[PDB]
Amino acid sequence: TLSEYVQDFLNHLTEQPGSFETEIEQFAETLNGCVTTDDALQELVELIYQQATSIPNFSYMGARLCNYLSHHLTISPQSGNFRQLLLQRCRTEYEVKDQAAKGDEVTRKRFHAFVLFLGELYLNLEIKGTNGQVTRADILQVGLRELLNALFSNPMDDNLICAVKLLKLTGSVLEDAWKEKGKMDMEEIIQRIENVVLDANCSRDVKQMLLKLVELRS
Amino acid sequence: KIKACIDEVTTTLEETKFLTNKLLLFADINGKLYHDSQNMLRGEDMSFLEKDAPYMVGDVITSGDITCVVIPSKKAGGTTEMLSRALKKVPVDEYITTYPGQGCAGYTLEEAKTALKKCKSAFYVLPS
Repeated sequence: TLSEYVQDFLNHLTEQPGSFETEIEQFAETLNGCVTTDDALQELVELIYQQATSIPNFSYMGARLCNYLSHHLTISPQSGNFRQLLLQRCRTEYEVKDQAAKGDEVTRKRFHAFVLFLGELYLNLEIKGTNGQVTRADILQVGLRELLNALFSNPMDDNLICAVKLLKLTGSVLEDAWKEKGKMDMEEIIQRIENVVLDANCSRDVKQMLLKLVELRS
Repeated sequence: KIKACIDEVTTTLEETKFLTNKLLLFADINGKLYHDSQNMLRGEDMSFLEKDAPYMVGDVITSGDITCVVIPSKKAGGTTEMLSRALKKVPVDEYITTYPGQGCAGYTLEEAKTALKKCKSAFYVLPS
């Protein structure tokens, strides 16, 4: 099927990460010729999303691929382009972030991978403006803050470590974007983390890890 | 209980809809939406906006996730103080909006920004 051409390329990227640069152009050209339906584009999105959220170490590769397809796919269906359909799919799991963070261990694990894929998406996803084309996804900048808030609000070890990982990955970029706009989200984050250390019932090692973030971020 | 004006966006309507489904639109006393707010509509039923027209400056009309606030016209004498006061009538929440006083047949971008910043709600501002 057309779906299995995509999964084979995703599997190929997993096995050969270095193949991306030489094989990505051919992938886009083939998709431009065969993806002509709203449902076929929706399927392409779903397959990439599933690989990025269910397969380890595909967070970076998935996000890198999504950015490329967003500005190299020529199809523009009336229900939305690749970018729009992708973002709509993310909105689905994002809507229940508050519930996912307080779910069972497996639900939380799934949420963590979603969070870290969105973190890579924020870093990698480029958006062209009217005057300034060099911009990141602002909605993701906001979304990541809310995802962090959700994680600190359910201060279980795995949630907290997920937040640490996300802040190590995107923290510097978020810190610069917030400082440039005079926002105190970083300070809020630091205080929320401090409150976790003070009050939460999680492990001492996690708390010690959190304290070390206080040394780095401020 | 919600954030004090985070503001801004570059992403399109459907893209920004990832954050919230709540929209804040700007209307005149006749209940007719201003151009920027008219563009923000994607096939929603707007019959409810004429059902209670005409409106006083500061009147707020909500149906579902669509919010509408009656704003003063600068080309008809309206002041920045009047604009800010009308927006203070908006229930505190997270909204996807435009600049109220945009632009020709209204206030300047800086005056519209000031009124949004004076408000207690958190905004995601699309450009026009």
